[PDB]
Amino acid sequence: RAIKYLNQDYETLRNECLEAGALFQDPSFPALPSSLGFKELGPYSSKTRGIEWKRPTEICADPQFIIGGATRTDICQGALGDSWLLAAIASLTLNEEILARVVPLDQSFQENYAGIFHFQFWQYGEWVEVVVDDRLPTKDGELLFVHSAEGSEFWSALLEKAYAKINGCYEALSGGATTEGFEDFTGGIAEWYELRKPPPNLFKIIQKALEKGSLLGCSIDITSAADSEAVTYQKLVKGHAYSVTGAEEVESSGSLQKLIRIRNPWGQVEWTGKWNDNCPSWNTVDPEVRANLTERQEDGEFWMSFSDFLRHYSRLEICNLTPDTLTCDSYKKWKLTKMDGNWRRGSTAGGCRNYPNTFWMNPQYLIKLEEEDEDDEDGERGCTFLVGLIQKHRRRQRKMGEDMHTIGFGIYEVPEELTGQTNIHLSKNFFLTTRARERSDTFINLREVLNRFKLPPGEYVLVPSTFEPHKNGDFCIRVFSEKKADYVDDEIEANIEEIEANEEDIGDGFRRLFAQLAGEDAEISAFELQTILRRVLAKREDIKSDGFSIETCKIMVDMLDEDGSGKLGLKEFYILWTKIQKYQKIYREIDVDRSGTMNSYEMRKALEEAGFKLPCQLHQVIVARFADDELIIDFDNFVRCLVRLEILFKIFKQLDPENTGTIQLDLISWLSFSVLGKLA
Amino acid sequence: ELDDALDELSDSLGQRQPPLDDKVKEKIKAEHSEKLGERDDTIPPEYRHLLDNQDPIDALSEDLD
Amino acid sequence: SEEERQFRKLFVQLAGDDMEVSATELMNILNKVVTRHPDLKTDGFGIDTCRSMVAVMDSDTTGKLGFEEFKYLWNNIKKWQGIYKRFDTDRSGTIGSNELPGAFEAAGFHLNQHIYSMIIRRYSDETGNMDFDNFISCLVRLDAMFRAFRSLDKNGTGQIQVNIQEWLQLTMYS
Ligand SMILES: [Ca+2]
Ligand SMILES: [Ca+2]
Ligand SMILES: [Ca+2]
Ligand SMILES: [Ca+2]
Ligand SMILES: [Ca+2]
Ligand SMILES: [Ca+2]
Ligand SMILES: [Ca+2]
Ligand SMILES: [Ca+2]
Ligand SMILES: [Ca+2]
Ligand SMILES: [Ca+2]
Repeated sequence: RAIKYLNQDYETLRNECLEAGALFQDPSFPALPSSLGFKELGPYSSKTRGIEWKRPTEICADPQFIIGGATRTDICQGALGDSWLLAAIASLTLNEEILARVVPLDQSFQENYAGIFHFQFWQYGEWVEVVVDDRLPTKDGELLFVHSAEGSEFWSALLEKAYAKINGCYEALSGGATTEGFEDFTGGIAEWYELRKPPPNLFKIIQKALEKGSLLGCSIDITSAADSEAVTYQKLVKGHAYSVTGAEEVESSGSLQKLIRIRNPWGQVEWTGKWNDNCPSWNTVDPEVRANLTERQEDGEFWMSFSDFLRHYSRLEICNLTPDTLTCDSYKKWKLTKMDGNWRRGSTAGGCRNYPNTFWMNPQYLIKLEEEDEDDEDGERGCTFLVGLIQKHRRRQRKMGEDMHTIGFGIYEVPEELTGQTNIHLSKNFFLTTRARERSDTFINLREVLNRFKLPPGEYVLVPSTFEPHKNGDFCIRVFSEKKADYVDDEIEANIEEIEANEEDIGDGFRRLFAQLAGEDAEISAFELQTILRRVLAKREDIKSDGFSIETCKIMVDMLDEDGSGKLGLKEFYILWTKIQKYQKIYREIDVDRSGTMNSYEMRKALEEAGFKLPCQLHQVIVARFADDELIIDFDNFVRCLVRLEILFKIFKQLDPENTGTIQLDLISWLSFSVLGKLA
Repeated sequence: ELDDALDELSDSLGQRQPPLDDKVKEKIKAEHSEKLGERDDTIPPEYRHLLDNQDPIDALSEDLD
Repeated sequence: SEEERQFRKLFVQLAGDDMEVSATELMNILNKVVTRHPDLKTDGFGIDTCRSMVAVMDSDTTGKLGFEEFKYLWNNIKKWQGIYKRFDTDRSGTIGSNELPGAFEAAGFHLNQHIYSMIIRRYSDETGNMDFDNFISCLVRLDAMFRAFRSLDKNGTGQIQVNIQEWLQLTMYS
């Protein structure tokens, strides 16, 4: 299991190409200038002249997917500012087990070759498989972008292409934090150190991270460094991602020396200070330790003393495979809660607390901290949790001249009287009169803002925002809570409130009303129903809808038409109206801004409130199809959405009368149930 | 008779619902992050040198002849 | 065969700044285009309908149609519009319940009396007559569910098995 990006299956597309004796041509990321870039590498940039896409089989007669292993020296930067990504790849090669998930190791130019390759990336909580054709950009017969120090090796070139593909183009990979690559290769958890304010025992931390299979990168702050010189006199590159590949303590002429191994993803240009490949102070170390640690090789990789590392670098980025801090001496039990959301101009795009008029319009999320999960590390008693707010698909916006938003979040205690009661939204006046109990360490234009917290047991509301209001974007939140000894949710449920529609339940008052609405044939048709709904909604300002469609009414009829009449009798209209009463109660209660409509956040709340426990992928699918281009759902679409969903759950349970995971259908009834619904 | 039935369906939907100045005045500061690789001089010199050497509706309507 | 290079310049002009056609823009494109064709009778493409079309074509999950998605949608409309005109044998500008089977058949949907009757119930309000917008809407959906089936039937048995998640993810589009 892993999402198939663009619904492209690798084995299906490879097998058809092999059987066709063809080589794969990806229609979704074609060998054209649009796949290169949009500005500096766009159709109108003179830097793109002479660029030709060549398969590895067109630039040599014996290409290898991997040769000599998949190692860091296979990652050499080309004509793109994606060092952040490449340092990530290089670091990944050091953990063979996790490398093998991103890069299916069994791919080959010699067996079952059909010009198609595949890779796997963690994307905002989900693993995603990406297929690419093997056409790579070249200029003057040589690979333009990433290439291996081994000229005939192509795995890393193909990996960078696949990652360019999901971002729209290669130029979009320019500029970033190495943590972004780290995460997209591990789904791991970031731990960051500022080297001017480092923890004590940071050398032990680094050694531990490496021992543990964590990925490590470092970099020099360039704004606050030689204006127009990125390359320093000691051959270090500022504003450029390096990988940390090792850390050893050595005895040197009787003295203890702490050494860190660093790699420039250029695969060339190295530190020329103490402990460089050619340093005379290597003679000062035991020969067999020398032979094991160091080589005289222009490969981007060098040693420096830890002191020099601290005096020269600004930041250490670390991606751990667990939510456990490296400074802790034991492993904890953890629970991941994934949430997703959307800020949209006109509705949920509230901006931060500096903008109190709209701040209250942001999506809100419950964080429940349990008494039982209590720990006392550092000697503070409370519930440990991590919140990571990650903004999504922001590189595709580069074409628009849009980048990462400045993001962050605040955490608030819920009032005692409001406790144990979800669906709540904290008002404007609440924010005007009460401060956040916690916040993110800052608001910043990083893809992810991840913080570690400890608070007393209870219920908290997380408010994720951009800094300025009216910014559009998708996000998701990871909440990792420390747990005591469990082994809350993982299933898809419709816990909906079923209805009394026996004859005993329906009184004279409703019977009179129905008879009056049914007319001559004693039944309510869809046309009659549309007229009824048009008419009652006309009386109410608080329920906005663009009229009520006949196709929505036809579905409502079919949902409840238990006899085969094709129209609504007494009990069937009673169920219907009772459903409509509930739908609009939910709708109006959850209608925070009193807009008469559901924004994407309100719709999520309404789905939970109607009794649906759904994964995020379903929620996004619902807002698409049921929402407009402002991501607003009016009453007409609200009812259609909830009616259809209840229909679909019930069609599924049935066809599956004994609760197994799955259902079996042929093309004829698949097209029939998916398009025409209520049939069984 | 019918107008009454609609008034009654409407009444059955129920009635909805139900100012302050900023007291705490909580303020947030923004930081800008460093973007690694964003500067062109962080690309290898070798690869720098290598790189540096009818209106629409009528056209569509026409597809439907 | 560079109908392709001409259509690429065409897409760029209507797609606007983001280089993608949104549901709103597609509503505008389609309404303007069928305005020219009096024999393609329709009460209009609504945002509701256009959003459904974008949803099912939205392979890369951008919320809008990129070139390749628009091209595929458009080429389908180009084909289906000709089917529509051919099988409007009474030249009424609409497809009646007697005209419907032969028209879904020619589109590659070879159903039966029962299925066609349920389609006519669900997609025709005009005494068993189907507008141009309902027609395109229905076929987009049928096509989407057909592609969904073919993709999920990888061994080629004529049988798919889905869990509750993929079931709801596929059927909630239609
Ligand atoms: Ca290698
Ligand atoms: Ca070296
Ligand atoms: Ca009647
Ligand atoms: Ca009935
Ligand atoms: Ca609202
Ligand atoms: Ca609507
Ligand atoms: Ca557009
Ligand atoms: Ca799209
Ligand atoms: Ca006709
Ligand atoms: Ca219509």
